[PDB]
Amino acid sequence: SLPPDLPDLDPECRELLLDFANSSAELTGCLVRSARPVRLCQTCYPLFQQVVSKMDNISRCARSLLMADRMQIVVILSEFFNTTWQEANCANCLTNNSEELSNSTVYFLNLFNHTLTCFEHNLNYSEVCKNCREAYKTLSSLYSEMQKMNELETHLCIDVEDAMNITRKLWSRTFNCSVPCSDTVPVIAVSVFILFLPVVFYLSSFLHS
Amino acid sequence: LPPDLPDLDPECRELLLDFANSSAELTGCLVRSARPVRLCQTCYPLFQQVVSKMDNISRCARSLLMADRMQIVVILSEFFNTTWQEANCANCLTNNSEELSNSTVYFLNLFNHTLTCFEHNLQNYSEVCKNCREAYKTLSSLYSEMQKMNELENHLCIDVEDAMNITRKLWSRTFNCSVPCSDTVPVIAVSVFILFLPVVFYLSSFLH
Amino acid sequence: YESLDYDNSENQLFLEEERRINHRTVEIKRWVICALIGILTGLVACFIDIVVENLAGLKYRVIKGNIDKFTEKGGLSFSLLLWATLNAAFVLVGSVIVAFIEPVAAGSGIPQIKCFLNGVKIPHVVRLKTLVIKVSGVILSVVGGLAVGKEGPMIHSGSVIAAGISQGRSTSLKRDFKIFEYFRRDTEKRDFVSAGAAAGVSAAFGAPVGGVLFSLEEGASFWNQFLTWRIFFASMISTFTLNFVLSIYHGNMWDLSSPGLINFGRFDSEKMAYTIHEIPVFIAMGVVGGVLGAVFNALNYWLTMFRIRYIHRPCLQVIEAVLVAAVTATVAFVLIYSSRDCQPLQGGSMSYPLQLFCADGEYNSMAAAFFNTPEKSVVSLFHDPPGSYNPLTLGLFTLVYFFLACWTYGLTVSAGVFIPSLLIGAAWGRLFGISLSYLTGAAIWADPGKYALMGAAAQLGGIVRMTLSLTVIMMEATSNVTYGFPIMLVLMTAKIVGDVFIEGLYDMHIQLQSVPFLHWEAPLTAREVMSTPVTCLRRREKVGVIVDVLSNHNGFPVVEPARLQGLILRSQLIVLLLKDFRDAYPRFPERECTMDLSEFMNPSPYTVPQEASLPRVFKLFRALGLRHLVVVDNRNQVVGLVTRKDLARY
Amino acid sequence: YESLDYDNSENQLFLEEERRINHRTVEIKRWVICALIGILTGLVACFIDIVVENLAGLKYRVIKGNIDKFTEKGGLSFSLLLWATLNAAFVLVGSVIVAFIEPVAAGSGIPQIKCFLNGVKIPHVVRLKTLVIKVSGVILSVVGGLAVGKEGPMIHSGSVIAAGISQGRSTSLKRDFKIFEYFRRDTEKRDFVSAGAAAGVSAAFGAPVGGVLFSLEEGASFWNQFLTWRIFFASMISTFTLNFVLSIYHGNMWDLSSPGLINFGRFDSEKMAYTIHEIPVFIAMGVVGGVLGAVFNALNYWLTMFRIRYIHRPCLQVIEAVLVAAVTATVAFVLIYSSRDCQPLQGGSMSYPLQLFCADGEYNSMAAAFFNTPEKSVVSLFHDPPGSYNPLTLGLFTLVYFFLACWTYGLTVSAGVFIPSLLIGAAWGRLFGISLSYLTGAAIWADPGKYALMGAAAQLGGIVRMTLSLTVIMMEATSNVTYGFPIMLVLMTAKIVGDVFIEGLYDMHIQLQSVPFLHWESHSLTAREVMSTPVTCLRRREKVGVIVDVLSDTASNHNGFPVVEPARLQGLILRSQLIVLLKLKDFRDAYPDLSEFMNPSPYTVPQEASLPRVFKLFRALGLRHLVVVDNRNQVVGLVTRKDLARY
Ligand SMILES: *[C@@H]1O[C@H](CO)[C@@H](O[C@@H]2O[C@H](CO)[C@@H](O)[C@H](O)[C@H]2NC(C)=O)[C@H](O)[C@H]1NC(C)=O
Ligand SMILES: *[C@@H]1O[C@H](CO)[C@@H](O[C@@H]2O[C@H](CO)[C@@H](O)[C@H](O)[C@H]2NC(C)=O)[C@H](O)[C@H]1NC(C)=O
Ligand SMILES: [Cl-]
Ligand SMILES: [Cl-]
Ligand SMILES: [Cl-]
Ligand SMILES: [Cl-]
Repeated sequence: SLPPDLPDLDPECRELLLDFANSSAELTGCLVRSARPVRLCQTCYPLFQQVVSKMDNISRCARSLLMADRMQIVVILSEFFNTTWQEANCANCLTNNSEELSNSTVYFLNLFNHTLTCFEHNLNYSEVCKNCREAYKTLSSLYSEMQKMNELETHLCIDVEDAMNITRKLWSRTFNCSVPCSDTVPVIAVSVFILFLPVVFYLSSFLHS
Repeated sequence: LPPDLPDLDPECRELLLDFANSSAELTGCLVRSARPVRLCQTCYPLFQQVVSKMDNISRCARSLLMADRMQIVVILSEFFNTTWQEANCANCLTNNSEELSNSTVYFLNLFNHTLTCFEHNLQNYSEVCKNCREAYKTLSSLYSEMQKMNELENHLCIDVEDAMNITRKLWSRTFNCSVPCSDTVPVIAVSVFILFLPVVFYLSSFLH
Repeated sequence: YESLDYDNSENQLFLEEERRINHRTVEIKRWVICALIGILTGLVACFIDIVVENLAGLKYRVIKGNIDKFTEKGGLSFSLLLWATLNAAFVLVGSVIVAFIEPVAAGSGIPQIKCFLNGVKIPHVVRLKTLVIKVSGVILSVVGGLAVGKEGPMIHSGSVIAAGISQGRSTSLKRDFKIFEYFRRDTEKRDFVSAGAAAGVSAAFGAPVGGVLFSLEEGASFWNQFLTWRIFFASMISTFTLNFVLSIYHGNMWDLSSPGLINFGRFDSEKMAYTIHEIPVFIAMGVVGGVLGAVFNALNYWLTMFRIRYIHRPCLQVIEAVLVAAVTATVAFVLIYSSRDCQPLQGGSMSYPLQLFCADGEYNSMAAAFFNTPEKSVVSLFHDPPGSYNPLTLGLFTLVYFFLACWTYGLTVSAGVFIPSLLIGAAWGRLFGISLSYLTGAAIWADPGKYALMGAAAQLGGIVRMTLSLTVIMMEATSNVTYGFPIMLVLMTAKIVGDVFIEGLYDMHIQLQSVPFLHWEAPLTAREVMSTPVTCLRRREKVGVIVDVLSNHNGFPVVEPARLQGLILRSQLIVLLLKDFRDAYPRFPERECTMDLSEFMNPSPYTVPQEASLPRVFKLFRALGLRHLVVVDNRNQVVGLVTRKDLARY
Repeated sequence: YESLDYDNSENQLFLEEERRINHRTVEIKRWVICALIGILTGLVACFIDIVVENLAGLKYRVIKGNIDKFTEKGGLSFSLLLWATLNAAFVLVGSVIVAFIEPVAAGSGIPQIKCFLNGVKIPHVVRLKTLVIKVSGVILSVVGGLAVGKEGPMIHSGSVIAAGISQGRSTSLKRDFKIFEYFRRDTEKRDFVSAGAAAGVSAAFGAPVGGVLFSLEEGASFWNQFLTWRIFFASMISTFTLNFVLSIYHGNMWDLSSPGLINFGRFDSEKMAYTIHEIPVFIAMGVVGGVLGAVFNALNYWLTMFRIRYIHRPCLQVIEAVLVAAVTATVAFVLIYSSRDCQPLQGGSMSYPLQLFCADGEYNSMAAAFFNTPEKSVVSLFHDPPGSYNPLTLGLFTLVYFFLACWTYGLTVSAGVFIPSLLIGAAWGRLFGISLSYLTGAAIWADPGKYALMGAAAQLGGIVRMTLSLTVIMMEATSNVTYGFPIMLVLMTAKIVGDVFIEGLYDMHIQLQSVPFLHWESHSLTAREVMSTPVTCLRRREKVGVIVDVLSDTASNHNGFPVVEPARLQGLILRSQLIVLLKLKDFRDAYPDLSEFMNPSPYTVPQEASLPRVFKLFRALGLRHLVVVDNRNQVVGLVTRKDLARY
């Protein structure tokens, strides 16, 4: 006979709470599974959209769940999900309607798969530096193109940045592919001559005056 | 291809598919016991297994924890620790953090008596304020005892603050229990006497 | 009211004893004494802060413990008589010692120190007894619940420390302490008092540069580089000592969070930012604080004028402070009792949360305007989030504290009106922010904590009409440089709009005593404002004339027609009747012989010609620390003498 | 090197000119003028900052687009030629207009403003041609890659504005404006150059009281209340104008986050707090700062003594200014090229990152010490996470930048030395905090970003030995009052240790030119040995013709002649007034019996007055004449400020 929501909630209002509890518990699972081989923005995208949907479904018993104690679990869990989704920058892929991966990053991931299978097919790592540079250069050029295009609408979405981080770590170290760059005797010849001009100027200005 | 650059070795993979099972269950428990706030007493063992499975792998601590610019396994246990410290769930637990404290188990037993006396002493609410007031006074005095005992160490546990919030909001409003306080005539009679002394001092010293 | 000769004698014995020290440990001793001034002023500030904190804690714990007992029982009338008596017992003790022992320790010492740095010597201003009585009296006046502050009396306390330890002689314990022996002139002691008043401002607010500009406003002299660098050294030592000891009292020692006795906080939270379009709004606030400051000063002028005539016995002005101390408690309890709004905890926003008739988790919020320090109430009227204050309780606390602070200031207790003025201003400035955030809707530029700062500056500038140093104290105390541009507009307007009605609080109380008080500049030639019965003196003067001239004209020029040769003082003639004149420096005491004062007189006194204008004779007399200025003819004939009482009339 | 009469004559025509006004608009016009001085100085700071920001951003993209084009093909020596050629082509223009057109714009104008406020008029210090050459010389020497800063020559620039709009005319264009005829009295003109120098300091550093204390120290006069309050009003409007216009240029108008041209950022980071057990550590940084400031001053003095003779034609000055700018390019390239370490580009910390020989995500760390404005380098050496600087990189950068800054100061470009001093001091000061974060094992009190602040003040106080206004600039730029005590002890120690070797930099460049400069402060020497005995006195009703002979000596310059009538003193008459009378608003239009015209009440001292009593009266009132008399008013000697400078 007690009043509603004060010792115990409404019957229809805990349906919303349990239904939000089902899907915000699935996202934490899919966010820790798709975490170290970083496939985060391309796997957790249908599960982030329904957690932010069920959060707006309890805003149109809002006072019964969201604002009723000093530590608001549903509100801060949704804030955690948003600040993780805005730090990963998963809106830089999933182009404009959050419904499919963008048609500039599916091209990157296809080319990334092609570059890694060209690495592992051609296998000291002498034959990897030759014969396989053409894929690595176009992958790096595509990445820098998307990176300079994203600024005019500071990080790309974490999938493509981690794929490029992996292939930079694999090309730079563990294979040690590097250009020779035999340009040091013209540099030292130009820099010794310009450093010799103050000696000439101050000495001839001292003598012939 | 070497390990840890494309993929993960399966032992350190299985130390990630295990921590994923413990965070999903903990988030489920947190939201299911969110609003009728049974937080610190339902899933304390789930928080214990998450804080154990984090240190199971912190001591491949580099193949999982420091390998990205966004460290998921790191910043999610910081969420769990920040939520567990803002709740002050250490007050509801023992020194061993293995069971409920001896004080909280005495509060939450006494709270059940007050909520079963409210709903029974009821047919207005001019009968609830009588014959039930002795429970509210001892519950509130016990709360103010616990609060200063916690102050002796340096908010209480959120599990008992929400219970006291519910019973104060159930007593003060919705029942409108109050005290009469026939005390507004002697205060007016004294504060009209003291404010009259300056107009006696300034007028006596002006004449004489 | 005598003067001090800040111009040095420069006679034959000064020139001889200037040798054998240049033939340099005098400059090192000055930096040593300035470091001592800074350390001692910071330590006295710490002692006041700690004792006031603990005694007011004991009083509020006793008073709160008796309200909470009598609430359900029902004897709340007997709890009003406890707080009407606990206030009237600390104020009774702290006003017997001011009325019966030292009435120069009454109020804030800022008019007396402000008259000292011009040169007027109010007779008992820098003794040790004044320091003891003013420190213990400001403690008993703050604990006993008057509507006063405690930062104002820090300037007088620091300058009394500075005049005390610079001489190296107590003259109260009957001691000598043969250490210093050289800084017993009036040209050294005024500079030390200037450094001490600066260190007082620096510990009072946490603003050393504002203390330097305070001590440069008063004592408007020539620029002395090394003097101001010592003054800045003493102010830095003062702020550091206060902060370092108050850190190791709170048991942290690392944060150093308290530079002064009031700490405004950090104004950089992105809600604090102002914009150019509300620069007119601030000007409007400067008008309102100029009107209200004139009302404060007018109501306080017509009450001090009542009290000088009718309430001037020492027994009868102890009884007035007891009644004001009881009435502040009565009005506070009446406003606490009859109020309605209640409030839960905000994490130490009340410090003594009084539940009176609230709902058992809530607390009475009129009792939080009272039962706090005025410092914490000002710090919380700044920096709080919007929606924190009810405009009825805040506007009814504002209306009452105005008259309680206006009726308290002329009392015979040690007190101050900086923190009352800052609390009156921060309250209607916070109300101004509420009506702006109500007219514009929930805006972002309509932040009420931004307008509480401008209201505090406007009220403090309207009451205490003071611009150049107070702006720097405000701009340094909030640690934001972009705030000085609105604040100095607000302090400009509040001066102008104030000065059309009434004078200013520290200036009106200088005028209400018959004090000379040279101002900044002239409001006429030197022939009009001189004094022709000068009664000059011969170099080879037959004594017996000297004991008849001396037995009102402390300075005598030395002539011979009669050509000017120099000046002689009253004190040096008594000593003759350079270390002997300085040995007898504190408290100067037939007939036929001849006195040859050719090696004791000032050989080159400053002279103005007879045709020289009044802004020229006033410029030299005010900048150079002069007390006599000779007016000569064209044949160097002395006619007329210009002293301070000649220049302070017009 | 002509003097400046700061005290009015207050003669008869002065009194009838004052009575008609006071029977009040001539005080409200000072506030209008000081508000305009503040607005205009802030706008000149805005122009300099925006143009240097856009022009240097066009140069480092040409160079980065050339280095990152030849780094995989080969041929990096072309990029070295390009960078030396661009620096040479900017400094050629930037020094060919100082050396040939107006050579008084050379350096920062701070010794010229100190000599002006001390009352010595160097022949072009306040003239519109000097303003255009200095503002465009700063831009062309800061863009042109020299090791210079743009904050020094804001103090001079604003002063040139302050003496321009007060005397409201244009002596260059011969255009007149009857607006401020009253303010042409040379008493007012030294009052406005104080306000303008103060507003220049406040728009330079975001320090309004440091500007006011700068004007109070230099120009050490009697305390004038309304003057000081006008000066403070000018400084506040200067820093508000700069902050407002740069915020509307950057976007986000309600973000007033740029008070000065260098913005140190706030030190409330709770790990920047000091304690008492590291105060004698700060006394040791003052000694290191003083020794290094003395080495800087010694090497620069021998450069300037090599450059007074042997390099004094303007053509050799232009060629030397070019060859310094080509060497600072190649020294920077040889340090960038041979550098091994490189960082993975954390945030907005490089602004032109060079992946020269690094691995596609890493960008070179030496290349960010160059390629980057020294304001951003100094601000990033403060409040930065530890482990951010390789000590070999800062060691090499601090080693070569100490000498490139010492070799650039005496050149004929417009240049400052505040910002290279702060960069040297913040650079080795950060190394000292790194070496304490190694010994103590990364303790909390051994934070390296805090010691960069004390090294910066130590080096700036050691090179240019000003205190009490440099201290207050540091407190308002750090926005932390508790730091004012260690910064004061550091600056005091650095001045005391530096003064036992060599004088300050500004005092040195003042005294190398033969100026009559007075100091702030010998009682055994009376005023009898200071006077000049040949005194040509005029009479009250003196016949014309010997006035022409007195003014036409051409063997002894004199600008002050006492009027006598025994010969008892009656007053003092000038040269310029007397030339006007040989052909009080007919005396101000010519401004760039004689009983009614003479100063009737001149300041006199007797002949037995001591020299500190004479020097106190002469400096604090701003006199250029002081008549020494006998026991009566017979004139014996006269003081014209060469005699106080020579002792
Ligand atoms: C007791 O319950 C009240 C409401 O039932 C809590 O008040 C909420 O507090 C949060 C933040 O403290 C606000 O954002 C909400 O808007 C408040 N709710 C309402 C309805 O105003 C209060 O915090 C609870 N107290 C405790 C100790 O848990
Ligand atoms: C590329 O991978 C490296 C690791 O291989 C990342 O470096 C980590 O950066 C974070 C924060 O910047 C540190 O807390 C870690 O300790 C670093 N890892 C190591 C092994 O040191 C780097 O952030 C990655 N970059 C991107 C864009 O993802
Ligand atoms: Cl006060
Ligand atoms: Cl006061
Ligand atoms: Cl500079
Ligand atoms: Cl410079």
